[PDB]
Amino acid sequence: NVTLNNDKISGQAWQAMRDIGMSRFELFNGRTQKAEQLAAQAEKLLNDDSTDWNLYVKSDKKAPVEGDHYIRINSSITVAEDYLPAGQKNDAINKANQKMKEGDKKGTIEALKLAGVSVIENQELIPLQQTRKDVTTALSLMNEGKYYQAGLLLKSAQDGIVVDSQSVQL
Amino acid sequence: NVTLNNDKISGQAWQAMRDIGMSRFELFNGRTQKAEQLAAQAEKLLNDDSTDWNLYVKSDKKAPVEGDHYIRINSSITVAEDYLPAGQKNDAINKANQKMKEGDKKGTIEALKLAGVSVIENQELIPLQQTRKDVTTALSLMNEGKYYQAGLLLKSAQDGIVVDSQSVQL
Amino acid sequence: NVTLNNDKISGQAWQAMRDIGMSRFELFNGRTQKAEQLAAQAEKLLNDDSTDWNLYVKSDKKAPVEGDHYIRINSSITVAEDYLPAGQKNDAINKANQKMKEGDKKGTIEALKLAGVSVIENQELIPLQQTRKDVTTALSLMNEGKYYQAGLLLKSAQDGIVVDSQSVQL
Amino acid sequence: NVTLNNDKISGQAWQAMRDIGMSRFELFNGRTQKAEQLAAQAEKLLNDDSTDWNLYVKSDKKAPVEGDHYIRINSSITVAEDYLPAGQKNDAINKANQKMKEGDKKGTIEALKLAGVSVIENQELIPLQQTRKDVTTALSLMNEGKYYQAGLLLKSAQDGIVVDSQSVQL
Ligand SMILES: [Cl-]
Ligand SMILES: [Cl-]
Ligand SMILES: [Cl-]
Ligand SMILES: [Cl-]
Ligand SMILES: [Cl-]
Ligand SMILES: [Cl-]
Ligand SMILES: [Cl-]
Ligand SMILES: [Cl-]
Ligand SMILES: [Cl-]
Ligand SMILES: [Cl-]
Ligand SMILES: [Cl-]
Ligand SMILES: [Cl-]
Ligand SMILES: [Cl-]
Ligand SMILES: [Cl-]
Ligand SMILES: [Cl-]
Ligand SMILES: [Cl-]
Ligand code: NA
Ligand code: NA
Ligand code: NA
Ligand code: NA
Repeated sequence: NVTLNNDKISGQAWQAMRDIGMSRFELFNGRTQKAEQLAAQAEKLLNDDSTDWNLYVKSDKKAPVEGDHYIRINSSITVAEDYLPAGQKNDAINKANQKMKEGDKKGTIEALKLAGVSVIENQELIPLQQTRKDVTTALSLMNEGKYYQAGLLLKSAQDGIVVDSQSVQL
Repeated sequence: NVTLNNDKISGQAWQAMRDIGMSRFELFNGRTQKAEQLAAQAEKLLNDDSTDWNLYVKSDKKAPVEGDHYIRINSSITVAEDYLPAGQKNDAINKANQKMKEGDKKGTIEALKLAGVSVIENQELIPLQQTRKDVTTALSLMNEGKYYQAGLLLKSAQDGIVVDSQSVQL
Repeated sequence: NVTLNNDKISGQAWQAMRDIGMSRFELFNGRTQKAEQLAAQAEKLLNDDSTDWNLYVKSDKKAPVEGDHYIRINSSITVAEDYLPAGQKNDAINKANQKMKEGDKKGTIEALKLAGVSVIENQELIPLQQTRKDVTTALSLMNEGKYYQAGLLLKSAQDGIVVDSQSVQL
Repeated sequence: NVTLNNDKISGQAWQAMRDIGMSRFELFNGRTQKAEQLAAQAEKLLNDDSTDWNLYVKSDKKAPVEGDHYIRINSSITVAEDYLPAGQKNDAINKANQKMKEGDKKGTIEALKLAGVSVIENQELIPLQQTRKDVTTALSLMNEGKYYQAGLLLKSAQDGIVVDSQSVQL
C-alpha cells in the first residue's frame, strides 16, 4: 500500500507489530510457547531479506538510535469540517465525490477545501532497527525463561510507534 | 484466541475493523474500487454464517442499539509496577516467570502482586449489528458514488470501538 | 461536574493527573524541583481531607488493588451517526437541539436516536488509593534523588487511567 | 512551560482545548448555557491580545489552512528501555539521576543512552487560527440554537490536535 504521496507502506511491519502485541498478551495468558511463535513470526517479517526496506523509510525523520530510520507501517485520514449551510456543502461534497471516482487525489483535496474540509494524513511509523532489536532480544529472553522481561521489551517496541500527522501537500 | 478468563475473541471481526480503516483511507487515496473491495471483505468477515457469533459476546455490556451486543475483538495487558528495592523485585519476578512457564494464569497474577505489579486486561469491543450496518450501508453509498458519505460511516464504525479495562478476576 | 446520570466527577483528581504528567516531563527537562512542586500539588489534591471522595466512586467497577475504588475524573461523548437523507436528518437534529435547550437529557438521547445518532458516554477513571500511593512514593523517590524511578511511578499512575465507555441509560 | 529545546508551550491554549471538550459534553448534558460559558472562556484564551502567539509556533510544520500555524500546547516523554543486566543498568540510571539533579538536559539524554534508554519528546500541537474559527463559529451556532452542529465543530477542534513525536536533539 502507498501514502497519498505514493510512498510505500510496509504491510509486513504492520503485521509484525500486531504479532508483537499478541505475543505480549500470550505471556500473561500462560501460553509462553504461543508467545514465542508470534514473536518469531514478527522477527521473520521485520528481517525478510527479500524485502527492500529502503522503500518504506521516512527520510525526513531522525530515529532515536544512531544509524536507524523510521519506516511507514500505516496511513489514515483525519478530516476537519467547517460549518457550512446544508445546501452549499452538499454541492461541494458531490464534486469531491467525482474527483475520488476519477482517482484525482489533488482534485479531491481541492474540492474538499471548497466544502470546508481540511485533510490530514496520519502516518504510523516505527524505528526499524530498534524494533528488530526489541523482538530478537525478547525471543532470547523467552528462551532463557525471562518472560516478564521479554514482555517489557515487546511493550517498548509498541511504545515506539509514532504518528506523523501532516497536512496534504501533493 | 481467548481472554484471560478463556472467553473467545473474534479474529475475523478484528480483521474486519482493519479492513474498514484501510477502506476509508483508499477513498481519499483515489482508489475507490480498492475501498469497495476492502469493505466487501469486512462485510463477509462480519456476516460469516459459519461463525457462531454468540461465542464472542460480552454479555455484561449493553450496546447502544436495541437488540445489539458487543463482541470481543482483541485483548491486551496493562501492568502497574509499584516501586520495590531492586533485590526484592527480582526474586518476585523470577517466581512470576515460573508460573507463566507453567501456564498458571492465577499463579502468575498472584506472583506479580508479590512483585508489586497489578494487571489490567483491556478488551477491545465492537457492537456487532451496528458495525455490520455501517459496512453494508457504506458499500451501498459507494455503489451510488457517495464516497465521502461512505467514509463517514466507516469512521463511525471505528469510533464505535470501545475498550473495557478490567482488573483480573480469574 | 456531573455525568449524564448526575454522578459527581472529581475536578481535583483530574487536575492531579495533569500535574502528574507535567511533573514527569520536568524530571527529563532538568527541572527536578519543579517536578517535586507539581507532584506535591497532585498529592494535596488527591488527599484533600475536606473532599468527600465517596461522591466520585464508580461502585460497579473492581479496582486492581484490594480495598481500592475507581473514581470518575472526566466524561466525554462519542456519537455514531447512521446515514440518513439530508432532509430527514435536518428535521430530526432540529428536534434534538430543542431538547438540549430544554435541559432534557432523556429527550435529547431519544431525539438523537430518531436522527440515527447513538450516544456513548466515556468516563475516565483512576484507582484512587493506587494513584495516591504512586504520587507519595514518587515524591519520596525524588527526595532520595531517584528521579528516573520516580518518573516510572508517575507514568504508572497515568497508565492506570481507564475509560469506561457505556451506552446512555438514564 | 518550555520544551526540551526551550521553546515555549501555551498553557492558555492547553486550557482552551480542555474547555472545548467540557463545552461539548455540556451540550449533551442538557447544560447549553454552561457550554456557552466554557466555549467563551476558550475563545478568550485563544484570542488574548496580550499573548505573543509567535512564541508558541512550531515553524517547521505546515498547517492545513493557508496562513495558519501549529502552536505547542503540551510536551510529554516516551522512554524505550533496552534489556540490560540488573547491575549494569542500576549504575547507569544512577548517573542519569545526577544529570537531572544538575539540570543538564544533554547529559541526562547521554546518560540514559548508556542505560539503554532512548528518549522521545511528544509535542501536542493545534492549528491556531483553525481552532479559533471552530470556537467562534461554535459559539455563533450556540447563539442560534444549533447545539448539535456546535458540538460537531468542537469535536473537529479536538480532532485537530496532533502529536509530533521527535527524538531529542539538543
Ligand atoms: Cl502455548
Ligand atoms: Cl534501511
Ligand atoms: Cl544511539
Ligand atoms: Cl539476553
Ligand atoms: Cl482502485
Ligand atoms: Cl449475536
Ligand atoms: Cl435503538
Ligand atoms: Cl443508501
Ligand atoms: Cl526546577
Ligand atoms: Cl473512598
Ligand atoms: Cl492487591
Ligand atoms: Cl522509597
Ligand atoms: Cl446550564
Ligand atoms: Cl501567529
Ligand atoms: Cl486552505
Ligand atoms: Cl453560523
Ligand atoms: Na482512514
Ligand atoms: Na498485551
Ligand atoms: Na465531549
Ligand atoms: Na511526560
